[PDB]
Amino acid sequence: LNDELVLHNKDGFLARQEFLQRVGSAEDERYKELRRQQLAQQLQQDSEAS
Amino acid sequence: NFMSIVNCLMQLRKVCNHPNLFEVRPILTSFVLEHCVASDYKDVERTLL
Amino acid sequence: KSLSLIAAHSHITGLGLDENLQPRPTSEGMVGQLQARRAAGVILKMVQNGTIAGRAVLVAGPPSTGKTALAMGVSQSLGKDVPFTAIAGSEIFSLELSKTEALTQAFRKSIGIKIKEETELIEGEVVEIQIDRSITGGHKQGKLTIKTTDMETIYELGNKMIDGLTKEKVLAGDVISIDKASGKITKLGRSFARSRDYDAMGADTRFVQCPEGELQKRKTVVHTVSLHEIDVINSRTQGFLALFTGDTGEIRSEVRDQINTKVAEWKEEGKAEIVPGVLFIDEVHMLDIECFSFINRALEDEFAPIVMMATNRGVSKTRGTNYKSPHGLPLDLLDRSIIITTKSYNEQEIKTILSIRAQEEEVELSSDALDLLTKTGVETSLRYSSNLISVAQQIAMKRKNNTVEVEDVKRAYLLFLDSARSVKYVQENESQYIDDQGNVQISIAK
Amino acid sequence: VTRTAAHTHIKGLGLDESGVAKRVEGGFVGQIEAREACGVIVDLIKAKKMSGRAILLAGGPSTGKTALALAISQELGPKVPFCPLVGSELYSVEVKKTETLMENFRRAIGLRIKETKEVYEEVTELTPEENPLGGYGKTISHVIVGLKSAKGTKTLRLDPTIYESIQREKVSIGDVIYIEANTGAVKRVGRSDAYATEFDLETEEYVPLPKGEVHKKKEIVQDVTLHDLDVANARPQGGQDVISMMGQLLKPKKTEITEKLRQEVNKVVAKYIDQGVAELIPGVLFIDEVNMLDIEIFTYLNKALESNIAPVVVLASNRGMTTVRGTEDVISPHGVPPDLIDRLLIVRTLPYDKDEIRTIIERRATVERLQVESSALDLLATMGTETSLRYALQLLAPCGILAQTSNRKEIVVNDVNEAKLLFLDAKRSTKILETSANY
Amino acid sequence: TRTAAHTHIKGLGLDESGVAKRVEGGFVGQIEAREACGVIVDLIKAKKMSGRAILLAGGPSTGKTALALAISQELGPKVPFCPLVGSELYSVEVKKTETLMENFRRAIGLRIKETKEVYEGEVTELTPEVIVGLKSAKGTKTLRLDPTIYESIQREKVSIGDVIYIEANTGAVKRVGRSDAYATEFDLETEEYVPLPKGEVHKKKEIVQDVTLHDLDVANARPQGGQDVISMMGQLLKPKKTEITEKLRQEVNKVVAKYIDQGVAELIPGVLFIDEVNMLDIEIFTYLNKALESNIAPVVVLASNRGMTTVRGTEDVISPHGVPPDLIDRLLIVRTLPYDKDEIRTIIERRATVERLQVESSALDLLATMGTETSLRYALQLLAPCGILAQTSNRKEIVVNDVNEAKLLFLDAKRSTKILETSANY
Amino acid sequence: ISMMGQLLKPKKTEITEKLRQEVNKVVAKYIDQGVAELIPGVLFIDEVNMLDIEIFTYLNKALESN
Ligand SMILES: Nc1ncnc2c1ncn2[C@@H]1O[C@H](COP(=O)(O)OP(=O)(O)O)[C@@H](O)[C@H]1O
Ligand SMILES: Nc1ncnc2c1ncn2[C@@H]1O[C@H](COP(=O)(O)OP(=O)(O)O)[C@@H](O)[C@H]1O
Ligand SMILES: Nc1ncnc2c1ncn2[C@@H]1O[C@H](COP(=O)(O)OP(=O)(O)O)[C@@H](O)[C@H]1O
Ligand SMILES: [Mg+2]
Ligand SMILES: [Mg+2]
Ligand SMILES: [Mg+2]
Repeated sequence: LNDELVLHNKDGFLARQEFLQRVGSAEDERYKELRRQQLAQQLQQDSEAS
Repeated sequence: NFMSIVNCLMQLRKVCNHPNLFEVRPILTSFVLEHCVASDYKDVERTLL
Repeated sequence: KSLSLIAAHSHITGLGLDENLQPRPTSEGMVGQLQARRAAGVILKMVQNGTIAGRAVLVAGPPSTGKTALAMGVSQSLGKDVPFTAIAGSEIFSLELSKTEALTQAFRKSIGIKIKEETELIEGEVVEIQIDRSITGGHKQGKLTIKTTDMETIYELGNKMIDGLTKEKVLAGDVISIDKASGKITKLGRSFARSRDYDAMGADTRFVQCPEGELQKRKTVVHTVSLHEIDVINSRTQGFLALFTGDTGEIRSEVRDQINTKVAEWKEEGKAEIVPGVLFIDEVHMLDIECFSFINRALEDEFAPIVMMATNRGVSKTRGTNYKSPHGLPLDLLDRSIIITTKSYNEQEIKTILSIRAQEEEVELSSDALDLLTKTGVETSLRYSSNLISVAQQIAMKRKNNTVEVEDVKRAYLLFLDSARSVKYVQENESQYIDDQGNVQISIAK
Repeated sequence: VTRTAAHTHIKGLGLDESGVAKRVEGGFVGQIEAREACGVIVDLIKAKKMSGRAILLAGGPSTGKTALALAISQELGPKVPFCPLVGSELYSVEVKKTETLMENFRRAIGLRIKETKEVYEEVTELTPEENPLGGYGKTISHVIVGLKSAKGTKTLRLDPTIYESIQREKVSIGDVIYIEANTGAVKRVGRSDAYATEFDLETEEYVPLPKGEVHKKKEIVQDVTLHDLDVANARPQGGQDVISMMGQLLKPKKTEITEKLRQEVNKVVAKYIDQGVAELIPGVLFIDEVNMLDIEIFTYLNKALESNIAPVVVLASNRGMTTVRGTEDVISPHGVPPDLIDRLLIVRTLPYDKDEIRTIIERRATVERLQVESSALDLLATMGTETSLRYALQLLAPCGILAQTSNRKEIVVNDVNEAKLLFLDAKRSTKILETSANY
Repeated sequence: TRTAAHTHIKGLGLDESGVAKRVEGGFVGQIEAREACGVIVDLIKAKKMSGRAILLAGGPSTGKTALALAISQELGPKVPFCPLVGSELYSVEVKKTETLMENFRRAIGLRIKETKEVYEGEVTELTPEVIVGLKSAKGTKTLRLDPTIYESIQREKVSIGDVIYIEANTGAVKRVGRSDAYATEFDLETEEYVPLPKGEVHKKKEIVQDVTLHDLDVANARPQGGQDVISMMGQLLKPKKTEITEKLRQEVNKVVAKYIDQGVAELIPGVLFIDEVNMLDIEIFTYLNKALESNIAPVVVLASNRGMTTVRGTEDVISPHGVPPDLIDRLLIVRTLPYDKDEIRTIIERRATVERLQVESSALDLLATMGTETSLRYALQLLAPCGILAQTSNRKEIVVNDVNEAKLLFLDAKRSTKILETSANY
Repeated sequence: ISMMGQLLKPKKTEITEKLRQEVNKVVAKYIDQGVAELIPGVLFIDEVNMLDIEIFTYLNKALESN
């Protein structure tokens, strides 16, 4: 059963999990960047106001 | 980091139940590509006529 | 943008020239071909002028000597906002449209018009919508509150636009744009207001926004549309669908005449401008005598874009006829056009092109490896070396070293054959391949 | 900022009252005999008597045939139709070539019709409506509507049917409408401009109030072609049911329009002409490179020309004694079958000369807004006489570009030499093609 | 099991160094071709180049199609692989170039992630606006629905007490069936019964479904909507495929670029295999020449067994392998060599052992000599009749008598031609 | 389907063999009951010299049907 097993594992099941976790990390990093830039904008506006 | 007992545990899970605990056979349905192009040219068409 | 893997002309970035239309020895991707580069620059300046119509230029020369490269260069240096329709001669023969109709559509696609209009706009942060029911005194008592960076004001809805804001679920606290005359509501996302209130929505809202100026202003909207798009739009009830499905089906001539008259009236009314782009035809020898005859007349029309042609052969038999003609084109069409010739390539030019391709494909080459590649290119062809340079990268990675050496190039040369070597091998053992008459010998013995 | 394309420097035949062609007028130089013949032909077309006459112009490439035909079209005027075509344009895919030829044949003759209409145009008030006294479950006897306009107001009474049409339009009380009593159709022009600022926003354009009397009597004159009537009858646009509109949704493909429909259209047009309502005006059908036509279309042209309402056809060809395409052993002049050239008349176009080429180059330079020197113009004329007339005219523009690059307004000899070296012609390309290994 | 001229080939049989073992992965010989194919496979896996074009040229029965299949199988099911023959490009309703471009778009793939929202459970009330009072085994919730999904509901003849299953992303509606609660209403009730679904009425799932560029191009080129009558009649209005404008392709490219930039999808270029390229004509060759110099084109592999022959569609243009020289110039040629006696014997042994057959040594040697004398494919195909002839005699092992009788019963090409020439009546 | 047929000008289509087989089976069943009778006819073709070789080859197979 070696060859079909090797082929299907080349497709793999955990590969889909790794792809999903990569997408999750990507959108989490995007959200973190948005949060950081919004906080920086708020801080600069507050410093300008005072 | 480290993982050595989870291998045996989830191997036991796969031997015990088999086709579950991660995914089932899903209800197949088409992809829902949604940006479309009609609304892009709707304004141009309305201006033209 | 325009996510792509690679192109054979990816390194070319808009020709290369000076303010005096003089070609540098090496700039913006392409090297050599000084006279052809200057001719292409003159053609580009003529196109940018826009005061001359229906000029035909034919780029001719031996294969693999900067013809499509030159076309890509002039197209890139021309930039956006000016149409450039590149087509091949073999894609005009279709079962749905006659070749004349396809040629007409290609000609119309290469000329655009910019329609300019002036519209008032209302922008700002909306803070509250109030909506009432149907009452004898008023059909609908609705009010809108808008906050800019400097102004807060109250608007009253007039029994229709409430359907506009209730057609899609909109909500306050965001910057929106609404047109007085058009009545369309464009929600641009979410306002700034307080950072915390929109800092936990899980991205979305297109990186929010903040109000910029006043409530209402006057702006100018410019729409760029090709003529062929206008004929398709006016041909049927819903032709903009045909702009994607491609089932126009030989639009009638009355529509084209009406479009021409209306576009001219717009042009001398000051409501629209004309951009005469470029139409490029690769492998023009694949066309037909009927297509050439039609082009002879289509070139002289007022709305005729600048036409560029690329051919390889010299003194061949034109398709649809039985006589041999130069360049695969009839004599009258050649008389109607202006010819730009290209020469062969020097060893130094070949080496420079190979180095450019190397730095384009993020591959490091040793000096002796580059010399060997240049020698092979001079011996056989440029494209063979331009492919070997990329194929040797994987062999280099197989040895766990990034740099490419002489051994990798030698292995690639000995692994992947060439036209001359393949021809010699075929002629040496012609009894194994399928003959012209179909006779083959398969048995090893006897 | 005006565009030019191998033409627009010609604007007529340059003929005086007596039909004598001046040497240099209307953008033309030389070709006196051809210009006189074309003027005679356009006079015959203006005579509006003949039907089916056929003219063919013969001459070498770059001799003025297309210019002559465009001059004829310019002389005729915008009202009379002028349908240009190329020989290869007849080979359609949707329908047979004979049908396309007949359609373009009918597209050449035109018809000017007139019709007098009354119309009514701010709505002031409207009242709908007696006792049934029969089988009328719900009765609306009449509807009273008042309009304001600008030059005085007026009220009137109108049928329930136009009231239901108004309800279909769903107009308000403070609106401006457009009601045509000929067809009993109401069109909502829009709101009233003076009724603005009732609400802070309103999508609908308010539109000003109509000018003049509300009850307008007027007449309209429209020019169409018989092909327009044929298309309208073949593919009617009316219909409200599903089938009609879904047929309108499909792409409109040309069919084989029957002869009976054309006969009925002709009968109706003749009946309307006899009343003086409309008048017909024959046009011109122009064909380029008739050698691209095969034997079938050439044969069908014999039957089409001998019809009753055939227009004047003008044909162009530059071939000599060649085989008519579609057959392999028929040598004919200009690639036109002997019967067809027996059916038509021939106008010959003569080749130019050195002085004529020089004057043409000068005229093109003047119409292109360029400055040239006498020595440079002489060199350009010699170059044209050495290679071709079209070569100098095409090469004029890059010379102007090169002059503009060096901040010089005048075309000079070195610019012309540089353009010659930069851009080749057919002869040099042919001479350097065969003298090489790779093509 | 079932075998058909293949499935004994399981890969290129290469090691980590790329050196091809003499016998590995159902392959013998063809070392240089296997190494070149492995290099091309690595280049494809790099996912950097675009439009690379190689062809493998050799005589018949040399393993070109086998090499292409081995490349496809070694690449893996993740990477799309489009096989084709030269004769498929001559369609009826669309031009040849459009079909070639359709295959080009079909060649490359795109893996994307999407979230699907689902509702299901028993229906408590149905009031026109539509308001649906869904109730699961643990939760209850009321939903507002569009007129189109209401029409789909009506066409499903749903009623109170029917467990249903709605999908929010696409609007698809499916009535699962009558709830188990009303299981006693008719002694011979035809309707089936289903227990109430478990969990809350609203669920969300994340899927990693793959697609191809041609799939989402034809998605908005022509629809396949579903349960709505209007969509059904719209998709029925046009039954024929048509040529796609380049504007749709550009919009598709822009949308896909935005998707991959947003970190939601990834692009996996594929391979386009064309066997017997000699069937192509000059126009298709020219258009392929033009289309190879693009920025999205995949890797194309071509197969041909021809000498110096005339290109189809031309009169006197002769070229090697029947391919125009201009397209040859931008090609990478891989040679393929004929076999020897021992290689033929080993291949015959492999094909015998995959077909669960027993062949004795003398019979194997006779088969190898026959294959050398006539052809390799003939010797390979004569195995099954020999097996059946052995079985009829109630045996298991192929014997010399069996191969002799198979020779008597069936003829090869040479003897057939010999009997054709020496006969009176055709 | 009726609207589609009315709106499409239903030109002839190559009828599948399955429909012909179903018709043959039901007709055989009915003639088994004595309510129907079969009557072979005559197909007359003049000027057969105008037939193509493909039509002749297909006729070779068609004449051998039952
Ligand atoms: N002047 C140049 N600069 C850079 N690359 C060039 C130049 N001329 C040719 N090339 C290379 O040649 C290839 C294109 O060859 P091309 O001239 O289009 O062949 P053909 O004329 O037969 O169409 C491109 O990959 C390009 O990299
Ligand atoms: N007598 C003339 N006066 C002015 N221009 C002329 C004259 N004869 C020819 N030309 C010019 O020559 C150009 C090409 O001639 P054309 O009529 O296209 O030749 P052909 O008859 O072969 O089509 C035209 O743009 C036209 O302006
Ligand atoms: N190295 C090999 N090992 C095993 N079988 C092979 C080998 N090379 C070729 N074959 C067999 O030869 C037959 C012909 O191969 P294929 O590539 O399909 O056609 P061709 O070689 O004529 O192009 C195939 O059935 C294949 O199984
Ligand atoms: Mg090229
Ligand atoms: Mg002409
Ligand atoms: Mg094969």
